[PDB]
Parts: sequence; C-alpha cells; structure tokens
Amino acid sequence: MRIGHGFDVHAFGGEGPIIIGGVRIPYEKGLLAHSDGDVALHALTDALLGAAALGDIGKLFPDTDPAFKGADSRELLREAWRRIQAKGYTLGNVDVTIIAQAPKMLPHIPQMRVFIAEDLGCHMDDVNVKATTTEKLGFTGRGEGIACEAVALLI
Amino acid sequence: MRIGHGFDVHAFGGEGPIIIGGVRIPYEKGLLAHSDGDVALHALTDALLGAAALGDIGKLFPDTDPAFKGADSRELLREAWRRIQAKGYTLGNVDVTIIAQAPKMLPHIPQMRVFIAEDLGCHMDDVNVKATTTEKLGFTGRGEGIACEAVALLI
Amino acid sequence: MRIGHGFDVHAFGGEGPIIIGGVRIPYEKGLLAHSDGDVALHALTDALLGAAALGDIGKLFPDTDPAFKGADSRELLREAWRRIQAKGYTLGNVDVTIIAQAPKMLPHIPQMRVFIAEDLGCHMDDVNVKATTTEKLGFTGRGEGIACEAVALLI
Ligand SMILES: C[C@](O)(CO)[C@H](O)COP(=O)(O)OP(=O)(O)OC[C@H]1O[C@@H](n2ccc(N)nc2=O)[C@H](O)[C@@H]1O
Ligand SMILES: C[C@](O)(CO)[C@H](O)COP(=O)(O)OP(=O)(O)OC[C@H]1O[C@@H](n2ccc(N)nc2=O)[C@H](O)[C@@H]1O
Ligand SMILES: C[C@](O)(CO)[C@H](O)COP(=O)(O)OP(=O)(O)OC[C@H]1O[C@@H](n2ccc(N)nc2=O)[C@H](O)[C@@H]1O
Ligand SMILES: [Zn+2]
Ligand SMILES: [Zn+2]
Ligand SMILES: [Zn+2]
Repeated sequence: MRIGHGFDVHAFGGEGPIIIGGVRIPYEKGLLAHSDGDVALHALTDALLGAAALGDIGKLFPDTDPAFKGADSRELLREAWRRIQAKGYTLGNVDVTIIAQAPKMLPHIPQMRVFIAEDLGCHMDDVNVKATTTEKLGFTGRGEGIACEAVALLI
Repeated sequence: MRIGHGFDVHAFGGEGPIIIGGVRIPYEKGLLAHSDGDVALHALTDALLGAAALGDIGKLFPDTDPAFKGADSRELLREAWRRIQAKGYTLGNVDVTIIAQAPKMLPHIPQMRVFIAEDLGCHMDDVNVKATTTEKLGFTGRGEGIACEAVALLI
Repeated sequence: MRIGHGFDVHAFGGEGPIIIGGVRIPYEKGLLAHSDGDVALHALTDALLGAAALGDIGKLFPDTDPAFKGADSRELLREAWRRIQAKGYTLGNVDVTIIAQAPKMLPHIPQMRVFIAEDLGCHMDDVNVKATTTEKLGFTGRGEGIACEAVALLI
C-alpha cells in the first residue's frame, strides 16, 4: 500500500459557473485556468500520481502544451489513472477536501463522487469529498480563489 | 485500511482562552465559532469521517443546527467515532498538525493526546499532534486565526 | 502501517540560492531560517516523526538550540529517521508537495529524490516530490515565502 498527497489552487475570474469534481456548480464568478480549472480533480490526480510515484499532473500533461487548453480534468484524471494502473496499482481509496468560502459544495458532492468513482472505476464507497471555508480568512476567505487538498491510498 | 484527510480554520475573536485538542490554552484573544471552535478536533474529525467515507463534520452536525451552539468538539468527535466504528472501522492512527504562529502549543500536546486517545479509545501511541508557525506569513502568520490539518488511517 | 503528515513554511529573505529537498536551487532571494530553511525536508521530517508518533522536528531539534543554527536539514532528517527506525519502523513511502510560485522546482526533483532516498535508505521509487503554485494568490502567490506539505507511510 502506498499513500499520496495532492494540493491545488485556482483564482476566480470571469463569469461562472465553476467546474469542481466534475460538477458544474453555478457561481457569480468562474475559475481562471489552462484546463477547466477543476481544483478538486487536479488535487485528486496529484495524490494518485503521487502515491504511484509518477510525479504530478504538470509532469504528465504540461501546463504549456496547447492541447490541454480547456482540457476536461476528468480526462486527465482517467489517463493518470490508466498509467497508474499499468504501473501495477489498484485503488485503495481517496479523500478530497475542498477549501472554499463559497460556493456551497455540499449539494454537489454526491454527483462529484459519482463522477470520480466512475473515472477511477471503484465504488463510491472508496471515494469521499468534503468541504470547508477558511472563515473569511485568506485568499480563500476573501473569495479570491479556491484551494483543495487530497489524499489517496493505492494497493 | 483507509486513509482520511481533514482541514480547518477559525478566526481569533474576543477574549481568551482557546480550546485546541481539548486543552484550554490561555491566550490574549479567543476563537470565533458556533461550537467551541476547536480547530484541531474539527480537523481530526473530518479526517476520520473522511477515511470512513461518511463525509464531514458539517454533514453529521450542521453548523446551523442550534444544539451545536457552544458544542464540546470532543462530543462531536466521540459521536463521529461511534458512527465510524458502527460502520465497521477500527483506528489505525491519527496525526494532527496545528498551524499557528501563537500560542505555543508544545506544552499542551501531551494533554491533547490524552484527551484524543480517550475519545478514540486507543493508546496515545496511535495519536500524534505537532505544531508549526507559518513564519509571520499569512492569516496565521498575522495572528488572524489558527488552521489545522490532520490525517487518519482506519482499519 | 502508520500514516504521518507534515507541513512547513519559510519566508524569503536575503540573497539566493535556496535549498529545497537538499538541492541548491538558484533564486533571486533566499530563505530565512535557523537551519538551512529546507521547507521540503522539514515538512518531510515531521511527516515521518508524525507517523512514528515521535512528535515533530522542533521537539527533537529545538529551534532555539544554537547547534542547529545553519544545520543541514538532511542531517536532521537522517537523525529523525535513525530514531524512527530504532522505534521499530521501516519506510513505506513518502510524498512531498512543494507549494511555491517560483522558483521552478521541476528540474531539481530527480536530484531531490536521490538525496531523500539516500537519507532514508530506500529506493527512489518509495519517494515522490511534486510542486504547485497557488496562482499568484496568498503569501506564496505573492512570492513572500514557500510552503510545503508531505505525507509518509511507515511499516
Ligand atoms: C492540468 C494542467 O493545467 C495542464 O492542462 C497542469 O498539468 C497543472 O496545472 P495547475 O493545476 O494550474 O498547476 P501549476 O501550479 O500551474 O503547476 C504545474 C507544474 O509546475 C511545476 N512547478 C510548479 C510550481 C513551482 N514553484 N515549481 C514547479 O516546478 C510542477 O512540477 C507542476 O507539475
Ligand atoms: C462542528 C460545527 O461547527 C457545528 O457545530 C460544524 O459541523 C463545522 O463547522 P466549521 O469547522 O466552522 O466548518 P465550516 O467551514 O463552517 O463548514 C461546514 C460545512 O459546510 C460545507 N461547505 C463548506 C464550505 C464550502 N465552500 N462549501 C460547503 O458546502 C461542508 O460540506 C461542511 O460540512
Ligand atoms: C529544524 C529547526 O529549524 C531547528 O534547527 C526546528 O526544529 C523547526 O523549525 P521550523 O521549521 O522553522 O518550525 P517552527 O514554525 O519555527 O516551530 C517549531 C516548534 O514550535 C512548536 N510550535 C510551533 C508553533 C506554535 N503555534 N506552537 C508551537 O508549540 C512546535 O511544537 C514545533 O516543534
Ligand atoms: Zn490546477
Ligand atoms: Zn471548525
Ligand atoms: Zn522549517
């Protein structure tokens, strides 16, 4: 069994909605990013690649490579996972922690878990997502951006 | 074995003391919160619920539900743990990282570990707590609030 | 198997280069610290000590003790590891996440992994390091300092 850790942040910018964990969440402002800026799935991906010792998302899919411009983060997630499985690993479980003052992630989590468990090919039971605010403190508390952390256990 | 991750932050406000990890730590200012604002135990709780795939603290015990107003975070911890055990899990071990510029958590950690190991019904050996400052950087470095991270391994 | 979590931050200050993960990385400004301010290895160390239930780096090697002034963080890492092994543990694997807007950690990671795997006496395969920016947000985004997180699994 191997453990992995990921972390990511994206700044708000433009018009909503935002895409977090695959779910299109309505919000006043949107997220600035090369990809779809899915903070939750980037953080999750790095955690998996991390536990597989494959580096990180920016190693496999370059921030600068133009093909990833607007790229569906679930696409990157599924590839990183394909590569991880090929290296001989199987999913233990993952846990995601979305750090955002707003929007309200709560109602979108079940669906977030459906997408992720799909992409990973596991039961939703091996996938957990939660959220927290930083009580108006920080760039997150000020609504400047969203951050997200994640851990994964591979077998 | 399952892994979990939690994270929490609370802003300073009012008169001291603060309650972290169950310990009443004396400090100039106190912590603003619905509950007792025990950042360390909230972070710990989410990590456990996270590894159990039960969501998070705000799911089980609503921030808005008035009964949790002033609620002893060890109470929430023990319940979340009861529910976790019922789902068939047993504690592997937990590790907490308190991120605060001040107060000095160090002298209070042994006692923090006694409370937590009690609430979890394990040996202190399966419970670790540590602290760190952010070197005067950030909302924590500026003494605006305390943050805390935690991980847990369930069996 | 035991899990551990570490976190650390150091403010920029003075002239470069910086030392991260053992690697001397060239940068305009340098890092302020008692030790060599190796954020990555401090974070890694706490994760290992954390999983071993030995506390944290500041417990074993006091910030105030003058001998650690300028201390090679790999030295502290190796000791904490010696002590950890003595307590009967063996390395499962570690994963580090350097949170910095700049400098570019990417090219230095292979070498970072060589040093760490050496100090831990494992194969590089049990050691992963990755990096991320906070998209110009926060003290990190503002180039005020570097932060780093890490997780470890002991056996
Ligand atoms: C999915 C993509 O957006 C591409 O489409 C990227 O792969 C990742 O984008 P991102 O989440 O915005 O992450 P970024 O903060 O821009 O950084 C990605 C890459 O830069 C490197 N990096 C980052 C920060 C830093 N101080 N030094 C670095 O070397 C890391 O190795 C990482 O692989
Ligand atoms: C223990 C309690 O205080 C109740 O007494 C709460 O359960 C938790 O309080 P807290 O530590 O201050 O955490 P909070 O930051 O206020 O958020 C709690 C809940 O809000 C949800 N949440 C939070 C932030 C966000 N952007 N979207 C969300 O949906 C999460 O699902 C979480 O369950
Ligand atoms: C390696 C050394 O620099 C010594 O040479 C230190 O061991 C660690 O230095 P550091 O990474 O800069 O970490 P610091 O943020 O200065 O804090 C170290 C110690 O202070 C304690 N601490 C920290 C913050 C806080 N609010 N309360 C505390 O009690 C912790 O128990 C930790 O062990
Ligand atoms: Zn991203
Ligand atoms: Zn809280
Ligand atoms: Zn340090």
